[PDB]
Amino acid sequence: QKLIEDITKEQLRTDLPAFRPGDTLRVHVKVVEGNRERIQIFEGVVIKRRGGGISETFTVRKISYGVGVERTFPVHTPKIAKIEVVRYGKVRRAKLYYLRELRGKAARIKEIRR
Amino acid sequence: MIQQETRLKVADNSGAREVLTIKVLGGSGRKTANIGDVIVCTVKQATPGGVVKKGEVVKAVIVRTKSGARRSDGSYISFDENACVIIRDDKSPRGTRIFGPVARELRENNFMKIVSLAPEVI
Amino acid sequence: AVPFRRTSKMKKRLRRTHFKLNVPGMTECPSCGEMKLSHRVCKACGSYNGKDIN
Amino acid sequence: TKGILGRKIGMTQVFAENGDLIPVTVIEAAPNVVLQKKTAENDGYEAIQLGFDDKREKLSNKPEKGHVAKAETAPKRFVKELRGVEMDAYEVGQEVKVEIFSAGEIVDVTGVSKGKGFQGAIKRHGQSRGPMSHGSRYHRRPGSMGPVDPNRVFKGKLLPGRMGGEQITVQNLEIVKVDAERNLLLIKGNVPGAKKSLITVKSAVKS
Amino acid sequence: SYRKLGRTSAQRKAMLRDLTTDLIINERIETTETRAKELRSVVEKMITLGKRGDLHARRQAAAYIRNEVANEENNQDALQKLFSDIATRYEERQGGYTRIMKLGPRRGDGAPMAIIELV
RNA sequence: UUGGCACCUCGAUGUCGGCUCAUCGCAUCCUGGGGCUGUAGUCGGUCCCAAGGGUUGGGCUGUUCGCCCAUUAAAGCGGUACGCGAGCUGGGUUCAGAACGUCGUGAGACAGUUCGGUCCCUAUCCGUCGCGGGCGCAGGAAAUUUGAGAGGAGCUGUCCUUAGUACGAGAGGACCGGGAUGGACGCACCGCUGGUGUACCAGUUGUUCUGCCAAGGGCAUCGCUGGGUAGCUAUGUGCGGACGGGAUAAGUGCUGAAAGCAUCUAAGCAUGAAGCCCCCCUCAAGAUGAGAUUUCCCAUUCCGCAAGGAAGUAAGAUCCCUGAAAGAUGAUCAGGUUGAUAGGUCUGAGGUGGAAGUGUGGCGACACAUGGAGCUGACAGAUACUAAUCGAUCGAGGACUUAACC
Ligand SMILES: [Mg+2]
Ligand SMILES: [Mg+2]
Ligand SMILES: [Mg+2]
Ligand SMILES: [Mg+2]
Ligand SMILES: [Mg+2]
Ligand SMILES: [Mg+2]
Ligand SMILES: [Mg+2]
Ligand SMILES: [Mg+2]
Ligand SMILES: [Mg+2]
Ligand SMILES: [Mg+2]
Ligand SMILES: [Mg+2]
Ligand SMILES: [Mg+2]
Ligand SMILES: [Mg+2]
Ligand SMILES: [Mg+2]
Ligand SMILES: [Mg+2]
Ligand SMILES: [Mg+2]
Ligand SMILES: [Mg+2]
Ligand SMILES: [Mg+2]
Ligand SMILES: [Mg+2]
Ligand SMILES: [Mg+2]
Ligand SMILES: [Zn+2]
Repeated sequence: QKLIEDITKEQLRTDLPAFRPGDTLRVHVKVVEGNRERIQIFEGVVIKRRGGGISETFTVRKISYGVGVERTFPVHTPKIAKIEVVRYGKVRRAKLYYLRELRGKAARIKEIRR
Repeated sequence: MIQQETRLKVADNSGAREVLTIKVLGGSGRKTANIGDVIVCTVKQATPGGVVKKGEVVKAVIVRTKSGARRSDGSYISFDENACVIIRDDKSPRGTRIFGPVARELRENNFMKIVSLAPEVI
Repeated sequence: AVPFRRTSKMKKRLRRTHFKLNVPGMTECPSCGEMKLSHRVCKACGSYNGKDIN
Repeated sequence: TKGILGRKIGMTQVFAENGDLIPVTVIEAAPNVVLQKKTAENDGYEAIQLGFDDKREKLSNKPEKGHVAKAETAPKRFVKELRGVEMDAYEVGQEVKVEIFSAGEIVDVTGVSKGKGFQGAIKRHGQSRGPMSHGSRYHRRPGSMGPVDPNRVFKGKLLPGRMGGEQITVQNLEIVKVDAERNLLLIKGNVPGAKKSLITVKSAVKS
Repeated sequence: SYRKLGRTSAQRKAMLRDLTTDLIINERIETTETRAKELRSVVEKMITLGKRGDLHARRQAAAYIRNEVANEENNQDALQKLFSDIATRYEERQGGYTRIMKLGPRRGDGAPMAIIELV
C-alpha cells in the first residue's frame, strides 16, 4: 500500500482549503474551446465528499433556470484554478442526498452557518 | 439512459410539451441512447397553438438526462430531468427559444445552432 | 427415472473400491506409552506437550 | 523481443500532463536473472529461462540448488521461458532489469485469471433466463439439449462446471511510467489475475 | 470473514455472549472445536476492554456481558470479577490471553471437541 | 405442400403456437470476386464462384399465416419426429357445467359461436460439462519445455479528404487510395460512476428487563429510516477481430501446335476472392509412436544353487497441523518454531459523524465546550503474546541383443 501511497502522492495538490459537506463554495474551472481558456465560475452546495487518497472526489450541486445540476471532480485535478469558500453550514449527515427533492415547491430548504 | 418507451419533456417553444420515444437511431440493436444523440419520437401533449400538433412523428436531439455524461478528464455531470429539442430534419432546431441549460457535448458535435441558442452551457 | 436393468455383481463390487476407511494418524504419548492421535490430548495420560491438562 | 516477470500490486490513477485521468495498474518487479540458454541443437528451438523472486533456502531442494548453481545466484521461485528473442544480448548470470521499457511503449500482458469455483450456466456462459412469472417453472437452467434424431448429445453443449482460473492474454497496452528505483511499471488499463500473483510482460507481437 | 455456526444472526450473537460470560466465570470450559476457535477472538477483545479500565470501557463491556454471579459467597458479579481480577492478572501480557487444546471426537455425532481456557 | 397405399406402433410412439438452446444443406438476404447489358455517372437487370460471419424492435389476432408502424448493410429459404413438454408454458385444441343459432316429435347433434375447466417421475446405462484416485512410459526424483492433434475468433456502418475532380446540356455525381469515429459481439478487471453489503456507524416508535435517575440489553421482517469497508458485481473502465504469406475457385491472360490460319492448352508460364492452409488466442506426450533439455541420489544388508525374493535407507514426498490468491469434497497455492501462516496487540487506511462524564445557558424539551471526538467485519505494516509439539509411513540398487568406441 505504501508504494501506491507515495508514488501517487508525488502528484498531490497542496492548496485546497479544507471543507466538509454542506457548505457553499466557488470553483474556478479551466474550460478550453481549443483557442483560449475561459474560467467558468460554478458554485453550489457540497453534497458528497467520497474516497481517499488521490482518488478522493467531491460533488457540487446548484440550480439554474428551474432545473438543478450536479457536477463532480477529483479533488486533485489540475483542471481547477482555485477553490474559494463562501459560507460554512451546520449539518448532521455526511451525504446530503435528501436535498435532491426539497429544492423548489417554496420549500425553503437551506443551511445555517456554524 | 433513454430507451424505447421513455417519456421526455421538450425544452423549446415549439408547441409540444412532452414526447414519447419510439426508436433509437444508429446501428441495428441500439438498446439505449445517452446524451447528445438523436431519436425519433411522437408527441403526447401539446399547447393549443404551436407549430407542432398532438400526435405526430418527429425527430429530436437529447439535451439533458438524469444519468449524465462523463468527460475525459474524470469530471462528471448530471441533471434531474430528461429533456429534448425537436429537430427540423437537420441540426437546425424548429422552435426559437431554449429553456434551461444544455450539456456541453453538443458543441463537440455539429449542433452549433442549439448551443448558441442556449441560455447557458455546462 | 428408474433403473432400466439390474446391476450385476461385478459392477456392484467395482463401484465399492473407493468406499473404505483410513487408518487414523496415531502416535505415542511419550508420558504414558499409549497411542494418542496427533495434535490432540492423550486422554489416557491426561497429558499433552509435556505437561498435564486436568 | 523482450520481456520480464513481475508481481501484481493494485490499481490507481495518474494525471497525464494533458490533464486526463488514466486508470493504471502497478506491476512491480525485481532484477530477473537468466538461468539457461536453450541453444538450437541440444534443443530444437531457441529461448532463455528467467528466474525471479528468490526464496529462502529451507524451501529449496538439492536438485533446484544445483540447477541454479550455474548462474551463481539464490534459488528463485518462478522460472519461466521466453522464446522469440535474439540470443547474444544474454549470457547465463546476466541481470534483466525494468529499464528496458521506455515510456509510451506497447506491450502484451499474460496472467492467470482468478477462480470462481463451480458456476452455473447463466453466469459461466451468459445465457438467458426463463420468465419468472406467468406460471413459469423455468429459470436459470441450461436450456434444451439438442434434436432427437442423433440419439446423443453433440460434443459442444455448454453446461455448468468450474469457472475461471486459466491463462489469459491481453494485447496492446501502453506503458505509462517507469521507475528504476522501486522497480515499478505503470500500465494503462487493467490486467488479469488476483493481487500478489505472477504477471508476464512482453513486447507486442501484433506489429 | 467469519463462521456462521448454522444459526440465525441473533442466535449466534446470543450464544457468543453466553459462552463469553461462562468462560469468564469458570476460566476453563469445554466445547466443540470451531465454536471455541470462533470464541477466542471475542474473549480477547473483552479482556482488552477490561485492561483499559475506565468508566467508558466498563459501560461498553456491560453492554455485552450478561448478569451472572461469579463467586457467590463474595457476591461478586462477573463484570466486576472481569475488571478487577483479570485486568490485574494479565497486566503486561501483550495479547494472546487464551489457548486451545484438542480432544478426540464425541460419540453421539462424532463432532470434535476441544478445551479452551485462559492462559 | 395437397394427396394415394395401409408396411411398424392400440398389455399408451402425448397435439398446435411461444420460451431456453442450437446444429446442418445452399436452390444466397447482406458483406467478398466476376461475365453480359437496352451498363454515360450515381443507381441498376440478369447470370457465374462463394456457406466465413451476420441476419430487429413494436401494434392487431390462440395463432403459424397475414396486414401495419419505425429502423437496419440485410430484416434468406429449408431439414433435424412440421427440432427440442422424464427442459418450461397450456393460450387454441377434444371429458364432465351452462347459454345462443340451426337441425331433430324426443333423448340429442353441429369441423358454428361464447364463459369455466387436476400437466406425475429421488437418473441405473450410453451421452455431454467439470474434478479426483491407480498403473504405465526397463533405476529413483525436482523443474522447464517441442507440438502430432483439438478448440476459439472470423460481422459491419457513418463522416473528412483525394474532388465537386472523372462522367455528364444540365440535373447530378464516382472507382481506386488514405484518415478519423460508431453499432452489435467477446475477454478481463474494481482505480472512476453506481448496486449489494443480516457480527460497521448513526437517528427513532411500542413494550419489557439491568433495584431507581442517567446509561444500556431483548423482541417486533435486520423493528423501521439515513449512510457504508472488504468481497461479488454492470449499466462502469481497458482491450480485441490488425498487418500480412502460400496454394486455389469464377474470371482475365502470355507463348503455342494439333489444323500453313486461328486458338488460354494439348506441351509450357502467370494473375486471380469475407473461402482453403498459415500468421492471432487457448488446451495438449495415456501422441502405449508414452518425446527433449537441466539438475540431484547412488549402486546397501539379508536370504535365495540359480532364477529371483525379502528388509532397512539416499535424493524426495506424504500422514497431521495454521490457512486462502484456491475450493461442493478431493485437488491447487502460502507456512509448520532460523517463523510472520492465522489469531491477538500497537500504529494506519477508509466508514460513520461530534462518544460518555463533567461544566455552562435555559423554567423545560434542548443548546454549547471539553473534542473531527468516540466506535469500527473482511484492508496495510510491525510485533512470536497464543496456536502450527513430540512423531509416523512411503520411497532406488538400475533385463537382454546387436553396432559403434573403448
Ligand atoms: Mg474388499
Ligand atoms: Mg429475455
Ligand atoms: Mg448411433
Ligand atoms: Mg430480530
Ligand atoms: Mg409397452
Ligand atoms: Mg451455388
Ligand atoms: Mg413440432
Ligand atoms: Mg418428414
Ligand atoms: Mg423429450
Ligand atoms: Mg352437459
Ligand atoms: Mg332463441
Ligand atoms: Mg323444434
Ligand atoms: Mg376456453
Ligand atoms: Mg432432475
Ligand atoms: Mg450413475
Ligand atoms: Mg476498493
Ligand atoms: Mg432512563
Ligand atoms: Mg422477553
Ligand atoms: Mg439499512
Ligand atoms: Mg490476507
Ligand atoms: Zn499419555
